Amino acid sequence: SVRVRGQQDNQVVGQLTITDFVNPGGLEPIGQNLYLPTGASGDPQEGVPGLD
Amino acid sequence: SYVSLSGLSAAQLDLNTTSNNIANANTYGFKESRAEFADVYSNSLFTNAKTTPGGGAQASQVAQQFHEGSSIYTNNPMDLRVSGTGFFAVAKERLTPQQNELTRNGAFHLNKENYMVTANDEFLLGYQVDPSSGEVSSYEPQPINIPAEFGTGFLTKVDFDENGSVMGTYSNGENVTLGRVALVRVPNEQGLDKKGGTQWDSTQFSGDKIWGESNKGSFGTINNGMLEQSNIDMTQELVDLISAQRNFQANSRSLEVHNQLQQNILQI
Amino acid sequence: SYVSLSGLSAAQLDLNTTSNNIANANTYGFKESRAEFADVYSNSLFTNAKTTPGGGAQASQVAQQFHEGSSIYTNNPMDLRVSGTGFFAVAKERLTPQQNELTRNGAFHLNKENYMVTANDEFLLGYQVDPSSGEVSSYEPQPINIPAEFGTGFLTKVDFDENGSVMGTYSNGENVTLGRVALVRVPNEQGLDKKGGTQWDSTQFSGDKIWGESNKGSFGTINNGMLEQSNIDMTQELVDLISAQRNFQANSRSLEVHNQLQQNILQI
Amino acid sequence: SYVSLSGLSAAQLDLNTTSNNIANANTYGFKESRAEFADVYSNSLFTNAKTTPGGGAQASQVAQQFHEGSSIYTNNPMDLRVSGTGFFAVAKERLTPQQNELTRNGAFHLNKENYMVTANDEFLLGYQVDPSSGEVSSYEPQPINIPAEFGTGFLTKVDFDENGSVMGTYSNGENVTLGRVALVRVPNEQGLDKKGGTQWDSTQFSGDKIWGESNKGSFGTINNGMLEQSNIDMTQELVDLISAQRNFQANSRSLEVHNQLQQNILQI
Amino acid sequence: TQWDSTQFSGDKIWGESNKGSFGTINNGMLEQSNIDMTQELVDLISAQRNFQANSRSLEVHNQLQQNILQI
Amino acid sequence: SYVSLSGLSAAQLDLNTTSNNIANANTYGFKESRAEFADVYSNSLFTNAKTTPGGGAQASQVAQQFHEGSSI
Repeated sequence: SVRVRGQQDNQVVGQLTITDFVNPGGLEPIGQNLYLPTGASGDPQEGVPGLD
Repeated sequence: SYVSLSGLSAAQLDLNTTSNNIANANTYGFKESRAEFADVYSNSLFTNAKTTPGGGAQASQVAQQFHEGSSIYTNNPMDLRVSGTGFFAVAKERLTPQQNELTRNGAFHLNKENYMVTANDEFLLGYQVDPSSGEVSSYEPQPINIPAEFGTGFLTKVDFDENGSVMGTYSNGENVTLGRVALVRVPNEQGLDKKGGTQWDSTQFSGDKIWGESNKGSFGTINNGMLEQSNIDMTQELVDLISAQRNFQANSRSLEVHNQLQQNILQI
Repeated sequence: SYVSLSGLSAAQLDLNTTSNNIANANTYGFKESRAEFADVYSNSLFTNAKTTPGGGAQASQVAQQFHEGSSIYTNNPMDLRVSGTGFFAVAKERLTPQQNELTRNGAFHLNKENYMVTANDEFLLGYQVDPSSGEVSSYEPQPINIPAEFGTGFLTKVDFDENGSVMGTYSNGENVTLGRVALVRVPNEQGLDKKGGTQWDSTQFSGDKIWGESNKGSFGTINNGMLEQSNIDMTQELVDLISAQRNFQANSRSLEVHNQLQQNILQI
Repeated sequence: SYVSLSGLSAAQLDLNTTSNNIANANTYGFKESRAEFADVYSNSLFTNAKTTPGGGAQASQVAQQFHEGSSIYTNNPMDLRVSGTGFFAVAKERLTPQQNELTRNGAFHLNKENYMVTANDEFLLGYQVDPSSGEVSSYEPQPINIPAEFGTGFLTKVDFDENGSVMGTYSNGENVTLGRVALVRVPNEQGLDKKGGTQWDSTQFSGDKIWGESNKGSFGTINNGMLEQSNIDMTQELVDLISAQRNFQANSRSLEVHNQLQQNILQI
Repeated sequence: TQWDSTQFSGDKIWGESNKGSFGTINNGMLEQSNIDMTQELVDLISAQRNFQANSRSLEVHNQLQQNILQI
Repeated sequence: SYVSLSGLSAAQLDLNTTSNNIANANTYGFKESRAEFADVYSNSLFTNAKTTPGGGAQASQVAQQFHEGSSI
């Protein structure tokens, strides 16, 4: 959310979604602090953070 | 040994970034820098993928953290500060105001021509407003001139309101608005490339300069009689100096072990 | 280690500027100084624009803050003070008054020639007015002379009005206007170069000298029986003295941490 | 070291919160702030849920305790104080009274147009009531104007009753009600975002502004000739200075032991 | 102790004494300062204990940087 | 340390204004002065104001209280 000058309430600009893996150790690191899902990692499951 | 040397380089870069911050603890308008690192992972078609030791620690980018610095009070009407988001426009040559740079410190004064210039004899840019009109008429930035005589009457006091307008009262008791300081903002401040003298220039990654007035739109307010010190914290930098020294020693110990392995084989 | 050494130089420069102000806490007409610093971010064609940390801190301008100093009362008609904007004109040689320097202290007296001189036996410059005329006849500055006998009549008392005119009453009760003290102003006081004994000279960055009368136009008034002390604040200088010490100690800590890094590798 | 660093960050914030409270010991209408901290702890699926330390201390929120401050008597009818709950409505621009901000200090006066404005030349908002009518007719807030000539009659004295109405008596002996100061309230004063100069604005967490008169409903009264000092206690803040320093030193001692323990293994 | 008109003070309003909003003029009387001696002396006390506290805050921050500077 | 120095400067300005009032206890026509101070709250796009303290205290304006003085 962001605040616009001269206006109350927070104008929502977007929604961040995080992904979970059953086995995070199976991810293939490709450098730059990034991972790619492999067979051992499992199917990525998405959702809103803080829930599910 | 190349994994350890990358670790030594990353820590040494962290020390230099912290040392640069500590060195500028008194420079006005300074914005601190933070060293960011990334991982290295190189694999081939013919390289085993299950066992993937890292390649070390790569330097990602030295940031330019742009949080607001604290204000020091000087009681000088020519010392200015931006309270909020926005930069001053400063041109090296008076004739061409397009070749301008962004700055955050406001140690200004008047030259022999009574132009509002910085410490580096560089001209501050502002909007041209008519003495009788209100808001900006022509939006093209021009150097701000405070005439000694307007009428006639001689310049006596100069003050800046929250709108950035420089107003001069003269001996004839005639208050005339001489213009308002132009405020510049970019969508990506961290994308600006750093010149000398705590000044920045617009880049491809920093978006386009947004010309605007103070206390308008997304711009902050302009305060005279104030200056912005460095936005660094001495406590944070000293502790960060400690952590990178511990990190440097650990990586050099790893380099020492790797050498003693090769010495051990060399004696078979 | 060069970034840390730049911080030590900047921190010690702030000490010298502050120590100079504290030493001059009693000199008349002293204007305090403020050390201003800038960043050093130099680059080349073959250097990464992403992973270079800064070059340290660079000294910009050791300014000379020209806010009005507080006034002391001595009840001495030969002691003068400029209340407002303006400097006194003082020439080392009586014959040549063009070779003159600007001063702010009015500790004046009469030499054996009855010329109003400074403490350094340097002559005060003023405008020549006819005894019967009004304003300045010839604007060329000439040394101020108070004759012992005018008529005859012997000098009894000397007083200065707000217009700067020196009036000397004699035994025969003849009030004669013997001249008026010249006041000098420059568009850029910050550009004045500093000579010895709280005296300045005009430069190219300070503009040209503006000769005018006191309490005329932008010039301030002249008060006799008063002197200006230093425009420093002891509480502010003592606080800045503390802040400069931690800015030095932290930089030396940063310098210390980098010699321990080199020592660590030197023992592999 | 990160749990130790969390303690240093938490304690230093407590130092800054107390330092800001002490700095505003004389500012009118100031509301003190308190630092609130929380625990850090996260456990992974692959981490032992029993034998694992915590994560340090994380700052929860810096509160804005809104208890009533003490009152100082100035015997100035233009100085106003709200005794109880309520805020003055202050608009930056006269033309638009919708862009308004809340305040607690009541240092008001008249500008050249005889509008009741604050020290920042910002217009106080009040209700428009007819001279012969009683309660507020139109609830929309407008800047309060005190005409110099009403009839005609010239402005002689201005006083405020317990209802906040501004009453002006004139030379012709005509007592006219010029309006009443508008009072603003929010259900959650804690959610107000803090602007500069002891002024607040409505946010999403503070609800919507509730407009009303003084001494009506839940609103407090308006007293002229009084102001509100800071709501801080010198004894409490000075004691908190000691406790936050003792808390900081213990965390730095905790940080020193860990550095010492990584040096111990480094020399095996 | 003299004032001059400014932009924030409006324009000078010329009028006679005891006319309109203007006050009367009394001869044989002079106006002293509008200060209260007891009020200023008490304000002197309050300002000194508000400068001591702020100096105490300045000391504790300094002491805390010295604490880190010896690790 | 700048927040503490803001308090020192604010407290020192009040002392100077009070000293000016006391010095002019006998000057004719003098009108007393009162020092007014305000708060400091500077926040940018990148700072998380949820837990960030103030900037100290700042001067609003040294006033010129114009109440009628006693007559001699």
